[PDB]
Amino acid sequence: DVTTAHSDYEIVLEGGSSSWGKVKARAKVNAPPASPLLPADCDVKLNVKPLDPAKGFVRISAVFESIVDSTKNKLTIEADIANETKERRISVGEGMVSVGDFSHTFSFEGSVVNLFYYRSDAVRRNVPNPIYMQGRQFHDILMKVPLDNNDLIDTWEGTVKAIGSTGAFNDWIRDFWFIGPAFTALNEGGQRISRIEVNGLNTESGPKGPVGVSRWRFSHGGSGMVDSISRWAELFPSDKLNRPAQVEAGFRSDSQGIEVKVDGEFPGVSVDAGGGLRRILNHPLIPLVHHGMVGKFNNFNVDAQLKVVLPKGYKIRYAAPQYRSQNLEEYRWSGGAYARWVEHVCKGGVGQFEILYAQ
Amino acid sequence: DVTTAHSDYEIVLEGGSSSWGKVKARAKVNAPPASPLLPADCDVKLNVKPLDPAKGFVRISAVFESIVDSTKNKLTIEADIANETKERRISVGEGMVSVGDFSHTFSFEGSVVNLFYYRSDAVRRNVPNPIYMQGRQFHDILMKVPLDNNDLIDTWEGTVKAIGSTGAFNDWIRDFWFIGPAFTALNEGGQRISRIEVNGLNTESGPKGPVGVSRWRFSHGGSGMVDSISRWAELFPSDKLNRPAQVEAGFRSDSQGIEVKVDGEFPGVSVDAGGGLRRILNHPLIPLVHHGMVGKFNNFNVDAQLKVVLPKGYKIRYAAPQYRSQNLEEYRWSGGAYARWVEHVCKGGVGQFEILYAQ
Amino acid sequence: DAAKMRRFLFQRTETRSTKWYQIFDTEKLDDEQVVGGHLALLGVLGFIMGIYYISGIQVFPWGAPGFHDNWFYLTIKPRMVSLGIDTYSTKTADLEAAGARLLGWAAFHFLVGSVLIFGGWRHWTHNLTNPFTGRCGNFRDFRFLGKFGDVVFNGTSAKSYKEALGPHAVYMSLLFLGWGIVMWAILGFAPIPDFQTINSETFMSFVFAVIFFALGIYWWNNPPNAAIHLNDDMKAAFSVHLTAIGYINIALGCIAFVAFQQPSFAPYYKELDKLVFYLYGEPFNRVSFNFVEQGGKVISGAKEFADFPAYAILPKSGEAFGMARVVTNLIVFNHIICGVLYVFAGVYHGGQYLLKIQLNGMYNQIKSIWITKGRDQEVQVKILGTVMALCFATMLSVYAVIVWNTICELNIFGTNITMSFYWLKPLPIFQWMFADPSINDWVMAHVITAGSLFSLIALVRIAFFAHTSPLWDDLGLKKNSYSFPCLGPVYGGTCGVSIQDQLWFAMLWGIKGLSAVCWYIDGAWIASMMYGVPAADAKAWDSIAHLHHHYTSGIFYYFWTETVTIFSSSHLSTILMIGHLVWFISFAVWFEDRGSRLEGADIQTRTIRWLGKKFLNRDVNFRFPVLTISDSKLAGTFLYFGGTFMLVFLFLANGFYQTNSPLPPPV
Ligand code: BCL
Ligand code: BCL
Ligand code: BCL
Ligand code: BCL
Ligand code: BCL
Ligand code: BCL
Ligand code: CLA
Ligand SMILES: CCCCCCCCCCCCCCCC(=O)OC[C@@H](CO[C@H]1O[C@@H](CO)[C@H](O)[C@@H](O)[C@@H]1O)OC(=O)CCCCCCCCCCCCCCC
Ligand SMILES: CCCCCCCCCCCCCCCC(=O)OC[C@H](COP(=O)(O)OC[C@@H](O)CO)OC(=O)CCCCCCCCCCCCCCC
Ligand code: SF4
Ligand SMILES: [Ca+2]
Repeated sequence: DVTTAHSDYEIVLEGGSSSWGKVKARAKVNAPPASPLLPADCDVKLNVKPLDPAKGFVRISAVFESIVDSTKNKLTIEADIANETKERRISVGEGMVSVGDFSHTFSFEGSVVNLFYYRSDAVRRNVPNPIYMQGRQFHDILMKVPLDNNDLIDTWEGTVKAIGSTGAFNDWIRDFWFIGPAFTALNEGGQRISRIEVNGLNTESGPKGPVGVSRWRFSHGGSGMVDSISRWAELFPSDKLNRPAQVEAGFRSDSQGIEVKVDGEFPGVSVDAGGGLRRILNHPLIPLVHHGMVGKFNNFNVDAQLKVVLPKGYKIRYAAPQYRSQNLEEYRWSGGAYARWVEHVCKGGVGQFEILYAQ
Repeated sequence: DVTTAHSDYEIVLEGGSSSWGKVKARAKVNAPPASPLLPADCDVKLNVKPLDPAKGFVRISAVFESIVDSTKNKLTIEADIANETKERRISVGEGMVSVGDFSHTFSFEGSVVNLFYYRSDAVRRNVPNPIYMQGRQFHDILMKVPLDNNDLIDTWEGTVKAIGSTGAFNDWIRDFWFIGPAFTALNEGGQRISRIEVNGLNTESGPKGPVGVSRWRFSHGGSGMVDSISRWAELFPSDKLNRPAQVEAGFRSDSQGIEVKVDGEFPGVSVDAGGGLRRILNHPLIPLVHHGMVGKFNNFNVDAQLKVVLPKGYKIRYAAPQYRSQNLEEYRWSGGAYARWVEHVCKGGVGQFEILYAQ
Repeated sequence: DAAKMRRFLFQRTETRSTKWYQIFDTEKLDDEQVVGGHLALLGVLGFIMGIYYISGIQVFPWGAPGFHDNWFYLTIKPRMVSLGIDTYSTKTADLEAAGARLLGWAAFHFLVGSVLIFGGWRHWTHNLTNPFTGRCGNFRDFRFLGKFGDVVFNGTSAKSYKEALGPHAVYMSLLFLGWGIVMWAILGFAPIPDFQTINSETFMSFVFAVIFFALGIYWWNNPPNAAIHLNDDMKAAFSVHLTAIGYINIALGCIAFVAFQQPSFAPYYKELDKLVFYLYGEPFNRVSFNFVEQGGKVISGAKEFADFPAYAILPKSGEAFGMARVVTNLIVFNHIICGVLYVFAGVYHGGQYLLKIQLNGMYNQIKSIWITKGRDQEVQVKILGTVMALCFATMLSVYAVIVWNTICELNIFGTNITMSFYWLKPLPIFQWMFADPSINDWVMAHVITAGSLFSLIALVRIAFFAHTSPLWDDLGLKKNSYSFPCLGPVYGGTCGVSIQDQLWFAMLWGIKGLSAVCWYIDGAWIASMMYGVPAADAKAWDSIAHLHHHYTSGIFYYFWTETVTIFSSSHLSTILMIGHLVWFISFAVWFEDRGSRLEGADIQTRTIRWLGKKFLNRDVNFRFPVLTISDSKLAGTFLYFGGTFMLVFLFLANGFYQTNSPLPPPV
């Protein structure tokens, strides 16, 4: 008993020092989703616009439009993230959270600090392409949610009362923050969530209405698997943002199956590999380790095509798994080794697939 | 050359306000059990009899007759559980534990407290069927085991000595309480076991012989996945116990496979779904998440038939996956989508299968 | 008495209820009962096939006279001749030997049919117990003939329809191989691979048994995931099979027309032109008013012919009556009308399932490109929009040609046949499709094209508007049901909007292309409504266009000529009266007069009560019933469609009267 899933991929890269690449991905799967509520649909939109080159600041937006078991759910975020130093990164942004007839807005002033347990020269010299880097992240959070609704006030009153009466609030809040299967994902990616620390929970008046204010700070450590820690500099190509970059995706899910559409350009798709050779960015490990969690429930047959388009004059030096066919500057992957590697990484495997293209 | 498993299911429901349903389940599987000792066989019996309607008290019995690697093992429980309040539930009961030529009896005075981290009206309002509810449970335990055997005395002396000499007894007792793979089950269902607290370990004389007495209290938190916490009111239909209810099951296991038989009536099989529509109770999540732990070791083919029998005048308004056939009052599920959902939930999936039947 | 009276009309309503013609529906039967029912009918089919064999005997084994000719066996006689069971021989010895063979095949089909009916009762009642070994079997998991099942199916049975494909294909190769052995061992036809002999049907009976077995193993290991939603519901799969079988039947009808009159098929179909047939119901030897034949015989009376006894069916020359093509037209049309009917029902029973899902909301949950690419309302009105446009630009282009040709031939508005489309004929690329290509061939291709796109409109509407349409989404209405007559007078009225009614408008609209086939295969002229009448230029066609053959009649003059032979037969004419009687009665239930009959029935039942009480002492309450509109449109389409083609049989069975001598101009 085996079901079938069909998918198509596409990466178009520019020449020179440009790290800009266009990525398109279509997928269609015939097994039920692990979600205990169906049907669940979802559309996501990300847009990043450079504000100023010298400062390095950029404006990032995010819209989530998901209907879960006929319940409209929307989350909106608008933020200004910039590079302060090699380990610190401050973000100022506003957003809105709406579920059915309920909605509440929030404003945040936050900074994230990222440190590597060690920084040795020998590791850099002897390992040309390191994957695992051991580290920890620290978030400073100043949330500003106006208590407009009757329910908001009650959630705040209850929260303050709980803190006041329960000593174990810093610990047991991690059981709430990661609801249902989210708690299990933490151990799965080798990620440790430390106890939150409440600097202050003070109600401050605002022109509209009373504004519950929270000033908290937390930390979390990655054994190396986590990409936010292991790759802190790579997930924010702010300085390479010469023009605006957008990633647009969406998916439909129900008892019958899942339909997914993804498209968008952004920098960082191509990174230097040494000896004048360029290379597609190492696959994020967290998404694969997180999908092996739901991808191991139905035996499936893989039908995936990966069309990679390179710049004029730019030819692969090496790829494993090797491209099935080639069309001048365009190279194709389908079948054989590649549709084994897809079966590998769709079930949680993180095996390396490397493409080196030199001019 | 190819593994296969066969199964039969059956639910018969009454009309009116009755939540009474008859459930029969037969299964036969051809892969070896994960148990590192075989053959292991086991018969379980549960009977609940209402004592008085006004008090809400009920008498529950449990018998376990299991032979493990030719070692007869029996556990017997007789208890009186009643509803004190919305979050507290006191139980008074006695039981016996026999392994081979060893046996010891126990008496317990216990209460369980269940609190939800939050209780918001908007959730209730915006959600028609809530699956995940975040919570914690607290057990007050007063165990009374008479030290009749030479071994009991030694287990008690040793326990007291261990507490006296080891500071980390509250922590390292969780390594003993959950033996082999039951500890890994804790993280799997998003369930946290807090450290036990020993109120007292005092030997009190009894007419028969010295009686080691333990007064302990512990807690455990559910991210929402745990059904004891998320569904505290539903797992005890005491007030709906107009007549006695019994669940009888048993299973045989060895190198060749598992044979399982389950049958019994009890209330709570049918719950109101809104708009005058009734619905089969949401599948327990803990059993599925716990079976995905042993069900992912052998590729298998599913042969499952689910015969559902409804009351006179009662037809289904909606089901996904849809019933293969209908035959008058009864509706049948087999094959196609349903035998995909069975392969989904037998490997640990928790995907929703909903039946709505209105008069 | 109002209440009691209303309990009755309520007993005959337009709402959902159980009807006698829906008791064997897919919904109320499991997969073991479909297999059991198919087996019990094939057992009945074998019993039927064994009667078409006994009827074919001309002289019995003991040498006495047997049965007269009948149309049932005639359509199978060229096949039994092809297989050697039947032989075209003047010698009475060959006729007596042949009869023994048919009787033997009839008894054999009686035995095998009795087994399939028995094997169709136990499967139906799930009482599938081996009477020899006390142990019963399992439907879900069985060995499938023991050792054979283990080697090919790994000893396991399919648990789902997509899995049953491999085993079903393997079962087919056991029939392809089974027939290839019967032909070789019992019928003596060795597999010689040359395609002008019956021996080629044994060679390809083994090639096909190899293709299917290999194909049946590939689908056992790799079952197709296409149209997965079908595996969930029986009627979804049963309807796609019926949409597929109909195109298969139309294909069988179209190849049996090209093949049955090929030179290689001459020994079996053309060969019939040299036989004298005593068909039943044909004019017999008449006798005088005062005709009494006593023991002495032929005394005090007179009879017609005198070369045959009183009341004896007279001979009929096969060449004059065109027997060969009559049989070829009876088989080709049968598998074409049925094919068309099967396609319409596949779409109907399919949209009957599309309604069930839209109501339950499973419609948005399907992932198959077969439903997903069809749930957009904008895409629907584009598909239907092009179908309607194509149907219009082709029904008006070909009808105006036929009308213009009719006007030119009758010299209306001072126009001669010279101004008609006698120069228009199929292009040279297509000329191979036709014998003596002409305008009669250009028109027929475009009429079928227009006749398909016309009835396709009613089919695209069943597929797309089963629950809602762009108009009813506009009018804010739901099509709760597949057999609801109308919503009432509202919005200028909305009658005939359900998919069952759209099925009726596909069957009714399909009578035109279903008649362009009857007319075209009988050598009738289709380019003009009037060809061959004793009028201005009707008889000038054969020489204006230089046709090698001479068509029997034109669309209108077809009824006059073809019926000269129908009126001569006392049985073909009884069909003309019965078939017409059945057809008009459809107007009584198809016309919008359902309410009138009801108030009339009230006067009927009131008058009967009145007459019974005034004359007798008893009380006569019968409460005269009246059919419902949806129950009317049902019986209306059966009387219309069923009387329309009760008479199309007379056109095909009256003889094939196309000739090979084109007429000179009537100058
Ligand atoms: C998921 C792994 C980490 C994580 C990873 C990071 C990273 C990485 C950083 C932040 C930083 C921040 N984090 Mg954090 N953060 C986590 C958990 C949290 C939680 C929480 C609910 O527990 C909170 C309140 C915060 C809060 C914050 C903000 C103060 C700050 C900016 C967020 C923002 O603008 O998002 C915007 C809102 C969104 C919905 C964006 C979601 C984006 C997803 C995750 C990835 C999309 C990119 C896609 C793969 C490629 C797109 C290219 C296009 C050009 C965009 N973090 C977990 C533990 N956090 C940032 C910082 O340094 O501030 C100084 C930052 O760089
Ligand atoms: C399994 C998930 C939870 C759990 C869930 C609950 C629930 C739920 C409640 C109890 C409550 C109690 N728990 Mg506790 N409890 C757990 C761990 C423990 C441990 C331990 C060894 O660590 C101990 C000593 C206890 C002790 C106790 C008792 C003081 C008390 C009554 C138990 C009883 O009578 O069982 C009877 C003995 C048995 C063997 C029964 C086993 C039943 C199984 C688990 C389910 C059977 C029902 C079946 C699905 C449907 C049957 C319908 C028929 C009509 C019966 N709990 C874990 C952490 N506990 C109860 C209380 O509130 O008391 C006031 C109660 O309602
Ligand atoms: C005639 C024009 C349509 C047609 C229109 C209808 C209509 C209208 C109805 C059905 C219904 C049925 N159809 Mg249909 N159906 C046709 C062709 C077929 C064929 C085929 C021979 O290929 C089959 C196997 C079926 C199968 C079936 C069943 C799923 C169902 C109940 C049958 C029954 O009880 O009959 C009656 C049982 C008998 C013993 C009487 C004799 C029937 C003989 C054996 C022929 C069977 C097919 C015939 C059309 C059945 C209906 C006869 C009515 C007088 C219309 N249809 C064609 C395509 N079908 C019903 C249903 O529930 O649909 C959802 C229904 O209301
Ligand atoms: C099965 C139900 C009935 C039955 C009903 C019929 C019917 C109905 C007919 C005959 C006819 C015949 N039968 Mg009988 N017959 C039965 C049992 C038998 C048995 C036996 C082994 O018991 C034998 C030896 C015969 C013998 C014969 C011959 C005398 C004769 C010609 C058969 C033929 O051409 O087969 C060739 C057979 C095959 C190649 C087998 C496979 C057929 C395949 C599966 C389907 C073809 C159509 C397919 C859909 C085409 C498109 C391709 C698609 C993509 C799938 N019958 C039982 C009792 N019999 C025929 C006749 O008299 O003609 C005048 C005829 O039409
Ligand atoms: C033409 C014959 C009909 C048929 C008519 C019968 C008859 C007759 C009998 C059964 C009975 C049985 N049927 Mg049935 N049945 C058919 C199709 C099937 C199919 C299938 C989907 O292919 C299956 C799984 C079954 C299942 C079963 C068995 C489990 C059961 C066994 C008792 C017995 O005597 O068994 C012997 C059979 C088996 C142990 C099963 C394995 C062998 C095969 C499948 C048996 C059917 C005949 C075989 C296919 C014929 C030759 C086909 C060649 C291609 C020419 N049948 C075939 C097509 N069925 C029995 C019953 O109802 O008893 C009261 C019985 O005697
Ligand atoms: C002068 C053009 C004539 C015509 C003359 C021919 C000829 C000649 C032949 C066919 C043949 C065919 N015709 Mg024609 N055909 C016309 C219009 C149509 C229409 C249509 C509704 O638009 C359809 C569906 C068909 C269908 C078909 C197929 C059965 C077959 C396909 C090959 C073909 O056309 O080759 C040749 C096609 C062309 C030379 C050009 C086709 C132009 C397209 C198809 C549309 C024409 C314009 C349109 C009709 C404008 C009318 C609008 C109205 C005023 C509203 N024809 C017009 C009226 N047709 C062949 C066959 O086998 O006949 C038996 C053949 O030999
Ligand atoms: C032969 C065809 C025929 C027959 C017999 C009838 C008969 C009848 N019609 Mg109908 N009708 C017909 C065709 C026919 N109609 C058509 C084509 C239409 C469409 C325009 C209508 C539209 C229609 C409407 C709108 C109404 C009726 C009504 C009536 C009834 C009122 C007359 C009455 O009481 O006695 C009339 C006299 C007789 C019936 C004597 C019997 C005549 C023969 C012997 C009947 C038996 C022959 C029959 C054809 C056998 C069938 C054989 C089979 C092979 C087909 C009557 C039962 C009215 C009514 O009350 O409805 C119940 C009514 O409101 N007629
Ligand atoms: C429900 C609505 C539909 C009803 C059902 C219609 C299905 C039938 C499907 C049409 C087939 C008819 C079948 C009988 C086969 C038969 O006749 O084949 C032979 C041959 C002539 O043979 C000789 O016939 C003599 C009789 O007079 C002559 O004198 C002589 O000169 C000539 O050589 O006919 C063609 O070539 C067939 C023409 C029609 C051409 C088909 C064009 C259709 C193709 C294009 C698209 C159509 C579909 C559009 C989408 C719906
Ligand atoms: C003193 C007062 C006088 C009134 C007393 C008596 C009044 C008249 C009542 C009897 C005369 C009516 C006789 C016919 C009158 C007549 O013609 O009525 C036409 C009739 C319409 O019926 P209604 O729904 O009007 O109901 C009439 C009843 O109320 C009877 O009065 O048409 C049909 O029933 C369709 C055929 C159904 C079957 C469809 C089968 C399709 C395939 C065909 C295969 C062969 C057909 C054979 C099938 C049977
Ligand atoms: S006459 Fe019949 S179809 Fe017309 S509106 Fe009335 S009920 Fe509807
Ligand atoms: Ca004729």
